[PDB]
Amino acid sequence: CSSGVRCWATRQAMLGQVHEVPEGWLIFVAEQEELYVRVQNGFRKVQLEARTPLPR
Amino acid sequence: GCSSGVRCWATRQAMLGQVHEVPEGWLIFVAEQEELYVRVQNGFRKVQLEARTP
Amino acid sequence: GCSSGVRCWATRQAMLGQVHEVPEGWLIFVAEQEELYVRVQNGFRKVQLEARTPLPR
Repeated sequence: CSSGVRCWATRQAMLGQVHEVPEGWLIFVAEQEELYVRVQNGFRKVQLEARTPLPR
Repeated sequence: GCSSGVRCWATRQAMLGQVHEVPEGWLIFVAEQEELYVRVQNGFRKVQLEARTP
Repeated sequence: GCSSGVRCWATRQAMLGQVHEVPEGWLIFVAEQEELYVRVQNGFRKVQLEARTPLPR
């Protein structure tokens, strides 16, 4: 398999295409600034610390 | 001028047979275990993931 | 409708010198302290990583 990172502005525009995304791809949604990984039969949210202006 | 990416393998043993050739800074996905790692110098950092969402 | 990716730097100082050219939604790896961030608008969200191990743990 192959992989990469796909991006969407809104949770809506994304969930309209999450079906299209192959397993092992990462998914970013700007609305909530969240990151997911596509797995078999679902998706798993990556745990992120809160936004900061500095790389902490 | 450094770009990496995400690489995926179906099983952990398939990944281990090829990971010597993965540079530091790449992400590694192992599908069978649904595990995601950052490849670092001679090692791995596991990414913390939440439970599967349908 | 966009695509991103993963960019890497050896040091945090070199990364910050370039981060204005990194769009929101890209991932940033820094070899200094082996950190991984999601680039967000004018900032960062640090990925939660477990401590490095020699074997995928």
